[PDB]
Amino acid sequence: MSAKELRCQCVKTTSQVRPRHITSLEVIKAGPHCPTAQLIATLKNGRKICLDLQAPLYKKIIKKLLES
Amino acid sequence: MSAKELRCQCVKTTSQVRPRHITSLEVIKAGPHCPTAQLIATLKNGRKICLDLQAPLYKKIIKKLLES
Amino acid sequence: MSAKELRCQCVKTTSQVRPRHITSLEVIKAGPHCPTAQLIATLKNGRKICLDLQAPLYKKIIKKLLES
Amino acid sequence: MSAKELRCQCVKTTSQVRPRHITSLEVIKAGPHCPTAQLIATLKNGRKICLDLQAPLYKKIIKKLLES
Repeated sequence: MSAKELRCQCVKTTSQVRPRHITSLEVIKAGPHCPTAQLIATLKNGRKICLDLQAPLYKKIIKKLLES
Repeated sequence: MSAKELRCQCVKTTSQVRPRHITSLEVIKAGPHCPTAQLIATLKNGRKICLDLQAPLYKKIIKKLLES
Repeated sequence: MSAKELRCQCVKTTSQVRPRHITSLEVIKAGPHCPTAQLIATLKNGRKICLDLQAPLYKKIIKKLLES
Repeated sequence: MSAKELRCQCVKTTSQVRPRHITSLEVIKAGPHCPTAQLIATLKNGRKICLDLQAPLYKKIIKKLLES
């Protein structure tokens, strides 16, 4: 009914990183081990941080991808 | 050829698939081998099709991920 | 020695899952946030667990991918 | 039991790239759209090429990931 916690280190949001030289990002919804919305990303230096979906921060990312 | 046809496997858009029962999707911008905007996706049956970014089709996907 | 617990959900090994109806699997080396060897995986039910690289468990996976 | 016109993101093998400063690589078996073994990869410059599974080329990659 209302699962909580399980296997998602991307809890809350890793917005500590800033959007700009991004390359690609994944977006998984709240699955089983992840009852919360989970979004991970990837930079130009093939590494992956993670952002949220209910914030204008990642909207600057997708918006930066629509620009082209 | 002035940014056109390089090594991208999903040209135009693979909208032949319908939204819902999805799991996660990739969002890559127009890189080098892919001068065009490229977006891939993933379904419940761990497979991957691909959609576009300038259309309301994938907007139904992200919107389906925000409703939660 | 290099870094200590930064961004790795696959600590030790998630071998609780058994190999068989797999689809694809990732394998990242020990980066910065992940000084430990880290590899994730994907099943038929588009989900992702994670295994190790110094064990015969994932070798049954790659071996199952070579048989074809 | 059916193999006709499908969509492999990488036919044959993109060995044109050399192994060395890699970051992570995908390993998907012969799915439906891809009845052939399909393996993709990722470099330090977050990009993705693709290699094979029945060759010692990618074995140098996994071997380089085990050395650690």
